[PDB]
Amino acid sequence: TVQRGIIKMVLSGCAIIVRGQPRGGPPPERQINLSNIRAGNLARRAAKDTPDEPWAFPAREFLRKKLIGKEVCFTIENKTPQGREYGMIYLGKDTNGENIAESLVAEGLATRRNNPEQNRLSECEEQAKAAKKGMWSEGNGSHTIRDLKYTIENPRHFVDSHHQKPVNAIIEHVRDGSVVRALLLPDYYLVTVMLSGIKCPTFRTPEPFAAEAKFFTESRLLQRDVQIILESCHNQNILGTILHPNGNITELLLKEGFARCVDWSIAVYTRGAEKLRAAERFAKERRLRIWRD
Ligand SMILES: COc1ccc(Cl)cc1S(=O)(=O)Nc1cccn2nc(C)nc12
Repeated sequence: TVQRGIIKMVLSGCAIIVRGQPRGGPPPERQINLSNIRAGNLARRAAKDTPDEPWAFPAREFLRKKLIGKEVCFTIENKTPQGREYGMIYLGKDTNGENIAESLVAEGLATRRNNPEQNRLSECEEQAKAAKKGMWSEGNGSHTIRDLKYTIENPRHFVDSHHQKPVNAIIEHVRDGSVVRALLLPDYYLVTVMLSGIKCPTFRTPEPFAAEAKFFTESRLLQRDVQIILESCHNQNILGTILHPNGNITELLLKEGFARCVDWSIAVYTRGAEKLRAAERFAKERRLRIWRD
C-alpha cells in the first residue's frame, strides 16, 4: 500500500521521521525504520556519554543532505510488538524511484541485516565493498567519530572568540519557535541557541501559538545547514541569530505574528534592532495571531 509524505528528519541508524500535511493541529508523524539494513547509532547520553559508532554520522549526513524537505513515498513491511514500523522509502512519487536503502549500502554507509529487492541490496553491497567506500575502507573508521561536546567550557570567551563571524551549523531539534538545539561545526558542540531579541510562546499545557510557532520554525530549519551569529549567552544557552538563504527566521516569526520583541536580549541582535521592532509593528497593526483581539 504505497503511502506518501515529506521527510521531517533522519535519526540515529537512519530510521527516518516522515510527516504529512496538517489538518487542524500539527502534521501526523511516522517513524520508519529502514527494512533489511543496519546503520550505526549516533552519539548519546544517559548514565554516561557514549560516542558515535564508526560511520553513523556520515550515514545520517548522507540521507540528510539528500532527503530533508523532499517528498518521498514509503511502504510498511511489518509492525513489531515494541511499537515500531519497518519499511522502505523511495525518494520520489512511486515505489520504483530511488530506494534510499540502496543509496546507503552502495556508499558503504550501511549493511544488510532470495528475491529481487534482496538481490538489489546485494549488488549495492558488493559494489561498495569492491570500490572501498565507507565502512569497507582500509581502517577502523575512527575519523568518523565526532568529538562531540555537550557543553561549552567558557561560554563568554567562546562567543567573544568568533567575533560575530557566522559559524556553520546544523539545527538538530526545535524546543519552541525561538529556541533550537544547534550542532556547531567543525568543533561538534551540541548546544542550545535562543534567537536574539525575541520570544515565541512556550510549552509547559502550552501557551497560545506555541505549537504553531514551533512548527513554523521547525519545518523551515530542522536538519538544515545554517550559519549562526553567536551574539551573547544566557547561562549554558547561546543568544544568536540564524542565517539561511531563504530568509531571517527571527525577522519572519515577528512579521508573521508568532513572536514578541523582548527588551533585554534585543541589545545583542547584530543584524539591526530597527528591523525586529518594525516586523512586530507589522504584525501588531495587522491583528495577526498573537495580536488578535
Ligand atoms: C527552508 O525555508 C526557509 C528557511 C528559513 C526561513 Cl527564515 C524561511 C524559509 S521558507 O522559504 O520556507 N519560508 C518563507 C520565506 C520567506 C517569507 N515567508 N513567509 C512565509 C509565511 N514563509 C516564508
